[PDB]
Amino acid sequence: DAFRLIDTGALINIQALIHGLNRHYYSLNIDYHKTAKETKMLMNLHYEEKEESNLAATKSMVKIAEQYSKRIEEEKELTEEELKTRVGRQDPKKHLSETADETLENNIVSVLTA
Amino acid sequence: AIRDEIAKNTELSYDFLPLSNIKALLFFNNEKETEKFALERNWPIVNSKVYFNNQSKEKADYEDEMMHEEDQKTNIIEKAMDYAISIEN
Repeated sequence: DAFRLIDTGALINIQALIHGLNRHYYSLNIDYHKTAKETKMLMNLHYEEKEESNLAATKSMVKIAEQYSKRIEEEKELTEEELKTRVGRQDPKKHLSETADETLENNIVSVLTA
Repeated sequence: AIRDEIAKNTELSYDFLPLSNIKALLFFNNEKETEKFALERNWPIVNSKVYFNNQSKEKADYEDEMMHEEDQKTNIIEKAMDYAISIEN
């Protein structure tokens, strides 16, 4: 925040000054600006991509076991989940997708390399 | 029309066949009768024997870009499934 506690009148606040005894937090209204310029240089955060990307994280297969096992584990969680169908969340048809859907993509991106 | 089938059948059945047997199969009398066909068929032939070194047409242009595109299809399929992810709207 920024305080400067008093006004001219106001956006013109007015009374307590002439009535004296102005005290408060009294913020000002902040903003700021930069540019699209540094924005790039900022978003430059994250040779490069080719070196940085595909190919740089094509490492998967190292984990295929997990990548399996991760996917493997999904299975169990669900027979469980579905079962409760027989209330509120944990619901029989919820984490199912969010679970078997997280290992679906991450497992397709690797195909790009091969 | 009969034998062309048999020709393929021999083709299928036989990589190699005696130019006799094929003729015998063709019911031909001259094998040059046969020989024409087989070579019309463009069959590898040495002495006395019709051969099939390639019994089939493999490769030959079209039927491509799909059904054996490795990632491409897969990527298309990705792209597709990604559209199953994208058209998901």
